[PDB]
Amino acid sequence: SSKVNAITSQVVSKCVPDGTMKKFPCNSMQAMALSGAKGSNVNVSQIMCLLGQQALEGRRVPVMVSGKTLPSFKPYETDAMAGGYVKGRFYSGIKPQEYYFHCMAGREGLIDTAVKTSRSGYLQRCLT
Amino acid sequence: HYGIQIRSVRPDQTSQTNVLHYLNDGQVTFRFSWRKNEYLVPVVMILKALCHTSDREIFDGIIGNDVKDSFLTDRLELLLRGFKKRYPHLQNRTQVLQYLGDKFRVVFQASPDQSDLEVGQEVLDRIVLVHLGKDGSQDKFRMLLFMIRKLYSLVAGECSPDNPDATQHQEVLLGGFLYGMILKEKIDEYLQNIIAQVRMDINRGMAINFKDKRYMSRVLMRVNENIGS
Amino acid sequence: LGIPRLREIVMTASAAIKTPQMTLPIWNDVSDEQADTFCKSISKVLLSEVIDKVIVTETTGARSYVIHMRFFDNNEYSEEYDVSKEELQNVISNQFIHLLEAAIVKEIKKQKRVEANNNMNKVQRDRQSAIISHHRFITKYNFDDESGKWCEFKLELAADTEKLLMVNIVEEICRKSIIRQIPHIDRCVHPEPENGKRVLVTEGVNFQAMWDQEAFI
Amino acid sequence: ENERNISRLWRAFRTVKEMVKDRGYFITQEEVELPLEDFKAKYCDSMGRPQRKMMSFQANPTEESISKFPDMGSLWVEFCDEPSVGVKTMKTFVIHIQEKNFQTGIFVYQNNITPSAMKLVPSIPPATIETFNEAALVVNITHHELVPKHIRLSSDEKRELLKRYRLKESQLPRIQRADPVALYLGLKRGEVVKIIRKSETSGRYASYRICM
Amino acid sequence: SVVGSLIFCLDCGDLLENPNAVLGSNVECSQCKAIYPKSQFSNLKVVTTTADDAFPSSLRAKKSVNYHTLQLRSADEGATVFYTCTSCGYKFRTN
Amino acid sequence: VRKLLPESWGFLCPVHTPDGSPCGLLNHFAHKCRISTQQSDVSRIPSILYSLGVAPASHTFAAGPSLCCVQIDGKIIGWVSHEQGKIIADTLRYWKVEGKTPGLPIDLEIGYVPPSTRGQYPGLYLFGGHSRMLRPVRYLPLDKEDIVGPFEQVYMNIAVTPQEIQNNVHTH
RNA sequence: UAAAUCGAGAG
DNA sequence: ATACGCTCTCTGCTTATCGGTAG
DNA sequence: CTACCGATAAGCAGATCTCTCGATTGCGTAT
Ligand SMILES: [Zn+2]
Repeated sequence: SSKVNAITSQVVSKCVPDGTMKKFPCNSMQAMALSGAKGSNVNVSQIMCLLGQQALEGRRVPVMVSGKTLPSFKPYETDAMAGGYVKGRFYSGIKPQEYYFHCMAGREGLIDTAVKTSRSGYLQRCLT
Repeated sequence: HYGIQIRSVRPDQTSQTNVLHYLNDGQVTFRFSWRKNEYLVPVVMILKALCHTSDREIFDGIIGNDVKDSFLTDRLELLLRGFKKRYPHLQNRTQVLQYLGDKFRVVFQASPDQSDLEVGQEVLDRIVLVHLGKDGSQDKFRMLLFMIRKLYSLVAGECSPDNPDATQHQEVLLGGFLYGMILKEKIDEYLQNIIAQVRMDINRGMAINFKDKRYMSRVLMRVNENIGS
Repeated sequence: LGIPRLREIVMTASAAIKTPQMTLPIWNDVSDEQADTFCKSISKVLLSEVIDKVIVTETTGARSYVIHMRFFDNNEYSEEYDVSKEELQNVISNQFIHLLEAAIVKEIKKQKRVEANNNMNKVQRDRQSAIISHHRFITKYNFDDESGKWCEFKLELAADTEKLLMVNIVEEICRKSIIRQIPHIDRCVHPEPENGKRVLVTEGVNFQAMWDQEAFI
Repeated sequence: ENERNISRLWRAFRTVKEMVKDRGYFITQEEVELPLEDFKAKYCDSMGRPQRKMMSFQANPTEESISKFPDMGSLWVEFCDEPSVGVKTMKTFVIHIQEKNFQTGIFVYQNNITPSAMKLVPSIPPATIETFNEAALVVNITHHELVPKHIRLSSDEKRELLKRYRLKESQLPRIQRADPVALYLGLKRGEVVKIIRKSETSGRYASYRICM
Repeated sequence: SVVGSLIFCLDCGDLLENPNAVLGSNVECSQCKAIYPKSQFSNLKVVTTTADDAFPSSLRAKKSVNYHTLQLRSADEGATVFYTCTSCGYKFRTN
Repeated sequence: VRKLLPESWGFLCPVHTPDGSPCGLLNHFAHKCRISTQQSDVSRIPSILYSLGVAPASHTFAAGPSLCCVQIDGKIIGWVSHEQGKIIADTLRYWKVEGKTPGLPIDLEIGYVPPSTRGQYPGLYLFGGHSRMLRPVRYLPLDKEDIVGPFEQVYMNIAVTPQEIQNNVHTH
């Protein structure tokens, strides 16, 4: 994860704002991401450079008993993409394996969002 | 925390779950459930009740060509000697079956005319590995030997524990099959209801004749036959 | 870390904190070479952390047992844990065998319902006699007093007793037999200094024992 | 290894002297800042084994303490050379306190005090007796970074405090009579300790805790 | 009849009694009740090494540092290759 | 239990799941996942299994993970080695996709668990019963349609598109 | 006019 | 047509029982 | 030898934001 995140950081450093076709302030995506109106730098990085490594509870994509991260990957494949590294971007779309990994990450995010609200009310009740 | 759980289904798509627990003492326990409560039996009892077996037959069926494996030999010796210690009288298949039938007669609502050997055979045929059905006592015995060997392999750290949450180990209750099985349970309840009606007739009334069509049609009208409701 | 930690502090006021820690400052006099070894002079060492393997040779017909313990090389555990042959052998003689015999007697009570050299010297025989006398049912004992890579001893039980696992017992005892430990402390670390100050982080809480080490802490 | 015991006893003696000095009795910094070799010469015989009968000493209130706390009397600090405390030692210690009429005597043992001996600690009012393990005094708690400065208030200042905030004695924050700092200062139930607390937002500010 | 630490009857196969729990010089089967002398069964020696995993530690870890060819019938017959070239899609098998 | 898993590829839809309390628990099927509803004719399979090299379990004298247990629908049929077990598993797949042999239904799920170091218990399993989850994949040899199940899928490699096929590692 | 339980939703 | 009996917890506290003291 | 002071192993209790809809509500004898 550290190495693939370093690669992601290199890509983002190289490809924005230098590689953008439209520049700030004309580029409204960057205009509203830099000014804080809405969004962040990671959002425009995912939109324009790559999604990057998908983290499932701090780890990479889960592995089956056979050692395959997915049916389309050979067992114990030493690939960043096999482990959940999405090189695609939301501008050009993502491959079905990357789509599956991103779905895993989004589902985990929704589960955490649902479980976080229920985990904090009792503390405030007891304190109050 | 080890174990081997199996969910067998009869041809009519109803399920019985058999759980083999491993006890740190060294004995393995067969676990099932009949109406709404759980029951436990040393699995050597069921192994000898299923078919005519020696004690070395179980040893060969569990321990294969790996005679020189200390773990399996010690565990199986513990199991067999525990069964010998706890039940020194049980020596042949029919005696074990009679003991089992005596133990499980009240719960199973067994009829007074049922011999203990035959009610033990019935308890076997209704509980242990139903998916083999009747006449599959040899197949049930082989399956139990395989499951015991799998449990011992798990407790020895030679197998990963299967994940019930993974869809690799799951199936779908279609709803129509659930409809069929709940209807079957209601029909069973209907038969029990008519028998309970004629039982309350035995202890109260006197105009009772099993060979009379009039009595049959009279007592059938006394139960709630509205299964559809 | 996070809300559960708050749950420990505010909601429960747990004296039994799930993961206790302790921070120790470092005198500028001491060096990191000494620091890395001081954290190994406090961190606990179970007897199991040095045993390479255990071989139980059971021959029944009184029951016999040859509880051979094969250790890692002396240069290995004498460096990784700073544990020498004498300390390990004393722990085995005093602590390990007592716990093993207690567990065996308890189990029986609840169930009633390359070749090592044979020749020995003068002192080893007397040590074997003392170990036999102090314990209940040991008839042989020996330790590799020259290399410290094995320990073979006998264990006799009544011929009436049925079969015991005698490997799970040893596994349980070895993980609970202790070479060296400061009470309530299981490990000491030397993390990277944060905000400048050099700190030792320990996974237990015992102030009284850290009060002794004025030299380092 | 006996050197380790000597050093531990030296540290315990230093911390006991610091505790006595903090309690308000006259102890000069010469006694507190005692070098280890000087301690060995003054308290270890030819064999080098320290004797704890000569370590026992007496202290008297300072001029300022008598001005502020008129009720204070002499203090007797005892070390037990015996590896344990029995009925014989405790009762003899109590009688030694009585016959010299000491207002307070603090007991320092080595391993433990027998429960039959523990019965004689509250035996004789008003002269209280306090018990301290040697191993619990190897490091002075009040020298720790987190502990603040505790100063026991006199009766007049307690009146002024309970008059300024219009309080009962009980409405104050409480400090346990058995927590280490209260044993250090020698707090008897009823009197207040002022606490000079260094804050992250306000620097020095004064709190007050009554012992109950 | 002797395997591991247990002895099985040569007639029926029921597990025999522990020899050291019976009167000397005669073992009797539990079910068929045959005659077994305690001789020739001198040593029930079984060795048991630990799991080689029961002791996790730090020093422990330091001693451990397009075409498809398919076999259809049995090990004797040669592998059969199924090609499906992407140039034209023509698929065929080869032995 | 709410986690999305790689085993559900092609059976449970990764996207279709409510947000909130039922997240992960209430999910939906992939649009091509047909659930079995009738028992396949598995009467003739034991006969052709014996011809392949399976040793019948009635007179085998074998047990353990060191040999491959060949079972059908929860009934031990034989004991053949892991290598020959893999050979006969691939043979059964090839014969079942090539719909010539009458004894092999197209819906026969062939779950082969090869030997592995402390992995899943090895052996050859054949399922043909009710309520199984089945999805259509494309068997690359014969370029035909095969039906696979969750148990059968976690060990074979199915390329997500023909442009990503690799030699000797993909069969579907 | 009420109450549970189940089910479905919204933020 | 009709009335009255019913199978995968976190934090403690609280209880029962086991050793040691000293009486 | 016997009675008091603890010292764990086992058992037991309560507990872990608002809002909008719809649908059901029991049987089993006895007279
Ligand atoms: Zn016999």
